[PDB]
Amino acid sequence: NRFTANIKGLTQASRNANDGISIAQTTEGALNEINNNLQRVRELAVQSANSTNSQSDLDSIQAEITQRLNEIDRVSGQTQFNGVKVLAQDNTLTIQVGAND
Amino acid sequence: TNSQSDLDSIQAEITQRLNEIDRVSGQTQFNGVKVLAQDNTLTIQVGAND
Amino acid sequence: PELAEAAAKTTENPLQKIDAALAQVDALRSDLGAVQNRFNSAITNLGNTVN
Amino acid sequence: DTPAVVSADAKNALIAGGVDATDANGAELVKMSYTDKNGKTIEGGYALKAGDKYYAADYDEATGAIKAKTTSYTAADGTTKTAANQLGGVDGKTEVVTIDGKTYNASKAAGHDFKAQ
Repeated sequence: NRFTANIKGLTQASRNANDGISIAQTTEGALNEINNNLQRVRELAVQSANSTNSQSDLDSIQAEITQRLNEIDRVSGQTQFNGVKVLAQDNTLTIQVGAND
Repeated sequence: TNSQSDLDSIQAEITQRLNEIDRVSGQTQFNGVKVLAQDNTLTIQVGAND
Repeated sequence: PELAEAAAKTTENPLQKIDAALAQVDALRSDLGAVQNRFNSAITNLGNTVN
Repeated sequence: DTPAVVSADAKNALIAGGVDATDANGAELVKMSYTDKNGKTIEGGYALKAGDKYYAADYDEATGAIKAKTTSYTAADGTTKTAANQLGGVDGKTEVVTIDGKTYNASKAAGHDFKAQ
């Protein structure tokens, strides 16, 4: 009987762990998108620095930068695996990876 | 230097160009939706969430 | 009830007026074109979330 | 040759929306024109100069109607408490909606529920 319980727990534990990997991948996609948006912002800042760019240029570059930052606020504010907002708030997700408590 | 008979033709061109940017924004549509005629927000449901 | 009203008098500055129109138009175009980047990144997000 | 008379609309909307009533009564309509460092001056919309703040008020050519723009955001668990428009920011051509002494953007705080978050 003890072995059957362990086997059931291990398999099920194994079945839940795959889910943890899936959640990590989902977070990574969002994170990758955020990083892509950030790379553009840095390049725009470098372009913006020159004495030469006019203030009518800096208005458009700021419009792009605020749209990119609204987008990395949105894609982290509302993204979810099974109704769980991964990036909106900070907390610990505990994985039961074993039959043991 | 430009005469007033010149300015009549330049004004005729300018009013025709402005009638044209009034027309091409007044009647243009994607699926029966006048995009530039009026100001409003188009909301995109980009997610299963509300 | 709206038609362009014949000009009362010759425009004092023919440039200032058209630079303002180009700024409104150029600005609008720039604003519009960032939303395509937002939608593209949302599509590449939803692809990996569906997978 | 006569300065446009601010309507009850401008004084009242401005008063409820921002600053104080005494200052609001004082403000009169002026046309804004921003100047860069270089030298070319950019013309902006109308405003209501209440005190020394600038209010994003709109003047109609016909009659004398001075319309005051509000953002209408629920604040501090009170429904529909609207604010005026502040021509501040870094550029100074933008409008700042002061809420609880803090200054948010008008579009960023357009229909936002401070009560929630």
